[PDB]
Amino acid sequence: EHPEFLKAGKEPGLQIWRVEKFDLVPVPPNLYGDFFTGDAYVILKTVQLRNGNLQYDLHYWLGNECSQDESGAAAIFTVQLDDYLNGRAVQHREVQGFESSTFSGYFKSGLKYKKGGVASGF
Amino acid sequence: SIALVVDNGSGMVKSGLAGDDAPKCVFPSIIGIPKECYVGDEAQNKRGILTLKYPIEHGIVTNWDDMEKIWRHTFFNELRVSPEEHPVLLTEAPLNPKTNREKMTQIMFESFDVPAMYVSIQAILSLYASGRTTGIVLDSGDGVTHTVPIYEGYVLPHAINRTDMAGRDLTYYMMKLFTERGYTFTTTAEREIVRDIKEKLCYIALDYDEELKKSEERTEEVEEMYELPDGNLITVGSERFRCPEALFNPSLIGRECPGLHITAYQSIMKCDIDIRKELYNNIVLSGGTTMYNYIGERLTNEMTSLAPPSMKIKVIAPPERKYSVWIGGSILSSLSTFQKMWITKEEYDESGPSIVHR
Ligand SMILES: Nc1ncnc2c1ncn2[C@@H]1O[C@H](COP(=O)(O)OP(=O)(O)OP(=O)(O)O)[C@@H](O)[C@H]1O
Ligand SMILES: [Ca+2]
Ligand SMILES: [Ca+2]
Ligand SMILES: [Ca+2]
Ligand code: NA
Repeated sequence: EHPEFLKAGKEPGLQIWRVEKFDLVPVPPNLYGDFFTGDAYVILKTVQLRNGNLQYDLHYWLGNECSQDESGAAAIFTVQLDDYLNGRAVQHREVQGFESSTFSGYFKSGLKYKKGGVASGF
Repeated sequence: SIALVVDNGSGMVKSGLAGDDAPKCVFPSIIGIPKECYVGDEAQNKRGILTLKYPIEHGIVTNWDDMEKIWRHTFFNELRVSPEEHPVLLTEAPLNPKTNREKMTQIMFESFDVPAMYVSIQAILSLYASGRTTGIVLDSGDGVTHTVPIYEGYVLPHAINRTDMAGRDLTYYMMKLFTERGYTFTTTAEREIVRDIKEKLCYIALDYDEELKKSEERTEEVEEMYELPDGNLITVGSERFRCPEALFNPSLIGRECPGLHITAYQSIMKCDIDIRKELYNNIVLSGGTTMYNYIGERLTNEMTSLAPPSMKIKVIAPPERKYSVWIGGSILSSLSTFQKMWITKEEYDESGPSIVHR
């Protein structure tokens, strides 16, 4: 089992991974909200229900300059992570500049963007 | 590592290595009979002495002996790769019968001694390739056209529609249209000529009745010359748009089944109302028969006229449409999380070919 999956959704909070050469790599917390427009990301938002169970919302974010392998992997990782969470997550596709209000609300100071990113796996 | 990706179609085989941009070996899925023995393009060149056999019909394997030969040719002659040293990713049509799924798994392990394998639904790989987990995929190839609603990474089997009209039927339609002109394309090679004519010259008319009027008046604005292999020139006029029009109006070739847009609409209607909005917004085209110019715009207009008012319709038509299935597979089998998704030799030896189901 992939080590990052084991860390996913253990407690309420925000978890973000970046797709890096066909793999899921956790983004360092101090960089949360600062997205490379040349990359794709996977975001898990965990919320405690009023009854003990956990709520799961999966957001995969696609930069305008990310390559096909990255956007493809981000979507696949999303399904696989949802499978790991027993299909209990709601999946959301997020496009640069067109992010949902919910996804935007995750970041108190708002979404930031920056050019570049990790090279394509192809 | 390194995984082999094989997308088996009714007419074409898409094969290559996991992590590549595109399939490196694309050849026809044909066996040439003067068993077998000629497989691939070599059965197309020396076709004058052989008769052609298709192991896959309408997306479904009907001859497992010939299919097994295509695979041997794929590994040995094309990829030049030993299959017992690589994990292999295969593809299947939506609603593929379990008997064929088990036979495919049996052959790979018993006949090819594959260390690990996996089977993916074609439409799903195309959606992934487009960077989506939810949408309606219109897969349209040589032998079959599939309309597959997909929600959160999984197909909705009760909403899947299938029409056996596709590229090959369109090729014969063009042959019929050239017949009423005086020509007689009938042989193996002649069918291949017309197929090339169809791919190179055809396009989708936005307004069919208007284009039909246009070609009958300003004929020069539609006519194109095509150079036959003998050097002769044939004029191609209204056939350019009349031929792929059959995709939207199958009654042209004498079929009762609804057109591409209607079949997609009915699939969406067979889905939960709470997801239809997302499906309209994520219509994804795949397959060679979706390559016709202006097909995205035409379909977009058709769907809008059927959909409820103010419904947002988006038709995605990726340039690499012919290889979206393979590409989605190449990405999938390249992921670090796919190492434990494989069906291993060990898992087969203590469960048998019934292992494909999960
Ligand atoms: N540029 C093009 N324009 C129109 N048609 C094309 C073009 N390129 C390929 N085709 C058609 O696409 C068909 C094959 O496409 P594809 O490989 O996606 O299907 P397949 O997998 O072989 O068959 P199926 O998907 O039905 O099992 C052929 O019939 C061919 O005529
Ligand atoms: Ca990148
Ligand atoms: Ca889910
Ligand atoms: Ca196909
Ligand atoms: Na949408």
